[PDB]
Amino acid sequence: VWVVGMGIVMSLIVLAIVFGNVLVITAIAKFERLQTVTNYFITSLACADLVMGLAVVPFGAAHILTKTWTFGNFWCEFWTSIDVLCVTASIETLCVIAVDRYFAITSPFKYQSLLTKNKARVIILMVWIVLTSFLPIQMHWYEAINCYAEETCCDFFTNQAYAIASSIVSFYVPLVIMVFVYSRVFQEAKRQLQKIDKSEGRHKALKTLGIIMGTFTLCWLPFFIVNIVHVIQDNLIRKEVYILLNWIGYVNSGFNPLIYCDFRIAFQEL
Amino acid sequence: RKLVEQLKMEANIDRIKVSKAAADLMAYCEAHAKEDPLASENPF
Amino acid sequence: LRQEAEQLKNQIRDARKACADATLSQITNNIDPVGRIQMRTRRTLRGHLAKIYAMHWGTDSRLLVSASQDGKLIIWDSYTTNKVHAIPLRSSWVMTCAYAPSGNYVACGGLDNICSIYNLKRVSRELAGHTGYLSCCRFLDDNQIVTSSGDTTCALWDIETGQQTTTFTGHTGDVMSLSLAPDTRLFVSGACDASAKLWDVREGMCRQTFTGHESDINAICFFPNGNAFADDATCRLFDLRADQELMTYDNIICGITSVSFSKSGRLLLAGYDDFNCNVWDALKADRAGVLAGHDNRVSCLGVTDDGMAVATGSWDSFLKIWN
Amino acid sequence: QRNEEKAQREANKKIEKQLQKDKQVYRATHRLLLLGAGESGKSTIVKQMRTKVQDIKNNLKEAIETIVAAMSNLVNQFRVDYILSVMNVPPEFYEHAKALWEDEGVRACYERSNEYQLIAQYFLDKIDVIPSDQDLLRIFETKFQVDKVNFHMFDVGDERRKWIQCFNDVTAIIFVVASSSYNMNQTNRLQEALNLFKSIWNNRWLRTISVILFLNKQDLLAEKVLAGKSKIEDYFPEFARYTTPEDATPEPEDPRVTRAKYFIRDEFLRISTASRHYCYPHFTCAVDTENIRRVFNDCRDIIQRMHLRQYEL
Ligand SMILES: CN[C@@H]1CCc2c(ccc(O)c2O)[C@H]1O
Repeated sequence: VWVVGMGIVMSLIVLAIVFGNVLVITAIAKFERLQTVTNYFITSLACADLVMGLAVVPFGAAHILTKTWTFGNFWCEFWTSIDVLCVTASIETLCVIAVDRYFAITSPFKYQSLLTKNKARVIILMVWIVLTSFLPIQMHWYEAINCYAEETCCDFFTNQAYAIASSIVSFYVPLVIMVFVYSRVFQEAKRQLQKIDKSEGRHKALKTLGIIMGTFTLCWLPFFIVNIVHVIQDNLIRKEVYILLNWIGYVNSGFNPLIYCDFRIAFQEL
Repeated sequence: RKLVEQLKMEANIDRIKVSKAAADLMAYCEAHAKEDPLASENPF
Repeated sequence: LRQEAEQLKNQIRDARKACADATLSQITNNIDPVGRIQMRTRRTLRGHLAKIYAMHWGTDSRLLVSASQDGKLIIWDSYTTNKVHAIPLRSSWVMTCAYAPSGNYVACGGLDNICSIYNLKRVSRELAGHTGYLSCCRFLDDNQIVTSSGDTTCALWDIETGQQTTTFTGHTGDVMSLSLAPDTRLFVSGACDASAKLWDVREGMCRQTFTGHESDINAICFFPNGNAFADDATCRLFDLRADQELMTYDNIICGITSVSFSKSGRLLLAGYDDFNCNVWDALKADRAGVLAGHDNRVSCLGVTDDGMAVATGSWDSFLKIWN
Repeated sequence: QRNEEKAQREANKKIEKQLQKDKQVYRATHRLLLLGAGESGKSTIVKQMRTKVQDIKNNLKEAIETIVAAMSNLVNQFRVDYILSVMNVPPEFYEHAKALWEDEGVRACYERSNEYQLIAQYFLDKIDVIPSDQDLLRIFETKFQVDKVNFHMFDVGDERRKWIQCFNDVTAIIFVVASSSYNMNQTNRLQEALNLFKSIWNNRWLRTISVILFLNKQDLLAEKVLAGKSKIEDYFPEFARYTTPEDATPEPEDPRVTRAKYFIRDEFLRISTASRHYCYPHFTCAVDTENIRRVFNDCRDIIQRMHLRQYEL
């Protein structure tokens, strides 16, 4: 009955994934932190995590636990598209807050100039729009054709060409942007710290940046590496290793993100 | 120098009873207490 | 020399002490408690991009006026939350504002040591006789508006002539707030010298100058009956008929920001820099309840003539008009 | 009838549109308060950063005569009486004042002027020589926006200093202090300035505001240092124990003057780093025209030093 315990653990994970973003969203709505571009972006990322945990996580958990998929394929493809969109939104917001912070540091005389409520809305809307999840529903681009045809199974056996471009546009460019921006931020902070050290007498920031970089790194890199590997190399990757690792790791990312996310007063207010 | 003048001016006052003033203030608060907003006609 | 002045001060203190017949708390004992009344923000006058340092009601009990920390002056309709007029101030800093009962003009002070009266129906006139920032204003008449300045010298103006009709001086410290009685025959002023003197309308002589408070007296307001008024947390109350401290007003450690009584006088709406105004019983001398809607320190409060509700202008750019 | 509601809605929409238009500039502008010590040369920094000239000369000469009259209070006889009697102002007096300035009493008063108050001896000689080039140079708001950023300087210029408590959103508070005026009345002017800086830094309202303390008249301080008439040790006893700092960047240059300047800066920096607010010191003279550039670099080093502290690395 070890499957029962595994399912209990998965249920706890789902509940945590819901709460870790629901609390932040509720605090952002009730308090006056709104209208700030950073706060708005954090709230948007929390909303993306909440949607992902509410929709994708439980259906995938049911799929893992009970072998049969008791529902139909018309909504199953919708589930796949929703999961793709949620993962893309989480990564995109994690990159967007990085870009906002990088511009704030690198040009404070234009930091408040560039950001605006309309600008924040446009950026969030563009991030959410950036299609990559609607195409598989329509184009059906999402060799084991029976699972794509039958009703019991739901196995993700898609185009090798689609997978590479999708993974690239979803994670690789966000990875490069985040790494470059945060390295620039670290260099600027180090320069400011040395300038302060020019005072005679009288680096935690390194760890502070490293925590938030490493969370995304160690939560996202292996899944996409394995995705690219299986798109290229067919017989190398087992199914169980792919599933366990991919699903759970990326999904845990949303909770880790809420934690990474002033808020203490709002959190203590409730 | 003018402080002496101010003190002399403040010297002559017809001080009222503290108890009487307190009672008068209590009665004044009692009389006006009926129409003290602090829902039908309230603008809100 | 100064020994005569010291003797006069001692005689005044002795007369005031012996004037104490009984404690106010004795009367308060029989007074039934007001009860925990929790105000609600039935409206939210928001949309003003600054630390609003001014909050004055209108005599019509419909419109309120607030002054920016950047120079924008906006009049607000509490019923519709629609800003009727927004006249920017020539001086960037405005330290106080006031609404004339006639409503034809709205008073707006500033830190430019010049008071300017704006015409609701442009600047009608400019007053600059006093020295230092305009501490506070309250238009007594359609032509007589009382100013207040950091020069420890409050003055009366004739709006049409634009010159100081009279003069008041004598306070050691800078005066920071003034309030006028409904009888319009007297007013009070709180100064940095931890003292309050009730000047006469025309004579210019302190009727009963009291100095009970310890730190600087930030604000003072008249009782509705007009026979009494009220940086340390304590906000004492004084009865002009007896010139004593009516009641001393414990865990609070913040600074007093503004004072305003209620129509019945029972409620003494007191707002602090602790972001939460504390409403205390004026007779029972007890703390009934509090309200808190904003984030920054409260700047000023007030009560409508009709007494329907109250306003709370803070530095957080949100004027949550509690009901 | 709903016409009243429609009209009020239209008016509110127009007002909100105007406010939204103004908010961009309102947030864009950076404001600085130039709280400077009295007679510390705050005008000189303002003049460099940015009919009455003759009136100023008469005002200064009368003030110089007022100092001369005050010089009598401390410690051509008819000529001195002519100016002193005509000191208040709503040819002959001009010449009498010129002669009194030429009189040895004026030289003695200028030599012993630490207790005395003056605006000015260079102009006094110039007034005796007498507008001339740089003679006038030797809430006054300022709007001098750099080509990159919008910079507006606010002047306040009040023992209680509630004017300070009024302001809480300035980007930085300029604290001009004249280092030379340390021999110059129970407590020395430098000590009073240090007390003012302590009060400003340890201000409950001004918790999150930095101060860019430009030690003005550093050339005058070095010149007074060159002579040994009043050692800093006599005024500041801790100076004798003090030695040269480990880090030093002398211009081109006097080890004694270098020690003095670094001591003054360290004395300010101790109270600065007691307790956030970051103090950016400088050594400036009137001729130095890079004041605006230094202020710009400091300001760019404020927000960057602020955002990183604003819940970040
Ligand atoms: C079964 N879980 C899916 C499978 C494929 C996939 C995921 C996430 C982002 C993508 O771009 C994908 O192609 C995973 O969440």
